[PDB]
Amino acid sequence: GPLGSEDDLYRQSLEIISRYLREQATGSKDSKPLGEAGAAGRRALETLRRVGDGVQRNHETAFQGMLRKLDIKNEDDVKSLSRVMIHVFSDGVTNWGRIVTLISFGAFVAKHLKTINQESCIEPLAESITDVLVRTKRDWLVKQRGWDGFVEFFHVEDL
Amino acid sequence: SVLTQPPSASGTPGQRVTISCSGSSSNIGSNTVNWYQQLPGTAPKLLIYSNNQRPSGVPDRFSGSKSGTSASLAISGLQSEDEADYYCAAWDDSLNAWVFGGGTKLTVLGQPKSSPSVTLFPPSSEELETNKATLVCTITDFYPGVVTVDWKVDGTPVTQGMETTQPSKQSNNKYMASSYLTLTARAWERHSSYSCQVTHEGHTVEKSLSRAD
Amino acid sequence: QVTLKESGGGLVKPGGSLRLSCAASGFTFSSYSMNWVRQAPGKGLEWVSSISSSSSYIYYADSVKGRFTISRDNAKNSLYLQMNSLRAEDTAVYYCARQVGATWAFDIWGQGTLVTVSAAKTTPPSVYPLAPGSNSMVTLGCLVKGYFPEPVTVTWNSGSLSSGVHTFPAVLQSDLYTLSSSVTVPSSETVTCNVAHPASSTKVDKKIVP
Repeated sequence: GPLGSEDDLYRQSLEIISRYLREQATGSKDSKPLGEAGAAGRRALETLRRVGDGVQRNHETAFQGMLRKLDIKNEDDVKSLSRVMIHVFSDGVTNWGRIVTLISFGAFVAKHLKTINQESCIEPLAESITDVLVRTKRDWLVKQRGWDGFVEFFHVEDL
Repeated sequence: SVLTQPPSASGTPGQRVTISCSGSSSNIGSNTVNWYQQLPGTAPKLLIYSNNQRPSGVPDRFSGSKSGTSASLAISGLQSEDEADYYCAAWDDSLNAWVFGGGTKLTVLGQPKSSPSVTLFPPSSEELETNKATLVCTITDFYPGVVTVDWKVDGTPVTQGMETTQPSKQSNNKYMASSYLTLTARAWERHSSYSCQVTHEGHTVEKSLSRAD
Repeated sequence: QVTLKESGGGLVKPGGSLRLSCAASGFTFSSYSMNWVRQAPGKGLEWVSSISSSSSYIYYADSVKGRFTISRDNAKNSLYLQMNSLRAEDTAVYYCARQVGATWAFDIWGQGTLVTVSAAKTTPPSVYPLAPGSNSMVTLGCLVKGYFPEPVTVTWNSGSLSSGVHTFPAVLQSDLYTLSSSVTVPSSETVTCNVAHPASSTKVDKKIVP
């Protein structure tokens, strides 16, 4: 069918997830401007940093375990990771928590790639997560107001 | 309104009263329902969210439910301060819009129910000289204060050119309202039967007239 | 204190334009979806429009599509409604409402701003008699038609008759107000309504006789 990049929501999701997985593995934030999203992607990134770091801690045992069952060490292990992610994520009811758990797992998988000197595989991994998310949940994401709705859903307020 | 609600609900203090909200597969059937309470002259307040959740500050005597394409609001033990207007709301996937129900006035009965007193007046000859003809239908002494008025011209429905007043509280705490049918003198002259029909609490009170009088 | 405050309401001509504003305080404005909901005199709530936190998603009710434009300034904690090609059906109190992210419920509302779409000039009423067509007790009345603006005062026999009278609230009939007043008197020796419209300095008297 059509290229994913033909879809503005796909491109915007790819940029947010790629920026997220990268800074989680590198430990350094990207200063250059977002091409897509803009101020919306900038807000989504702030929320994803806050919420994401908490989900990685509360899902640590499950994450480390799933990493072992898939035993990632090379590029071809990312090819079999996608088909696992697709089946598990398509199963049942979608919610922002399940979506933020999927992105959190990828940040975990990217941290693992940074230690085993496979940083080149971060970009195709971010593409794989985006593929899973936007290709199975597009209509739900659009109804939920996309990345604007993700920020609205997880908003809390100080102090 | 896409969401259908009864215009009136009522009970005596301490009674359990229910308010229905009827929708469709694209709204109530695919989304959660919210309820708002509106006190006269004030802004709506959130009463129920996510079909059955009460926010902080809502008495636990208010409860909500949803089943298929319908929702219901229950008030368990009516109190005087519960007398207000109640609106249900749901997002509609087909319209990509919020749909609100038409609203229900909940009356806390502090008097026996009273049927409307209907009076129908023909246009005056002085008015007919301006080539306009207004039929006036006065409605008095009804309780609860909610009426539906429908006009019929030679037994056919009237959907345009009618204006009905909001009900107004009388000295005896019952309600009054008025309804108007404005026509040209030519339109008046070509029809013979005219009727003002007032539905109050399911029961219809009717008053008709004939042009030659 | 979490508050929303609407402004910009008032009288505007049909075909005219008006911009409404909503000032938000005590919360992170940029993290919520916002809505406009309106209520015409004595009618139900009608949702108008919504805008997501970063303005990416905007929706309108079919009744306002092509005429209304929603926008927000997050740097200013302000929400706007630009209304063009206004019609009499657009006359309503316009409320600003905050949406909860997790549930979509409208938790915080403003006090509202009244918008009146009216091109009417000062108009004196025409008084018409209300009498039955084709005993015991008889209901007579006065039709106070096509005046502007409100109010109008009605008495019966300059004050003598007060018992059995009903002065009905006014209603709009194409930009002008119409009101009526009835009186129930026993059958068979003079009945006259006294109508005054201070805004047009009008004093009219009508004897009602079937």
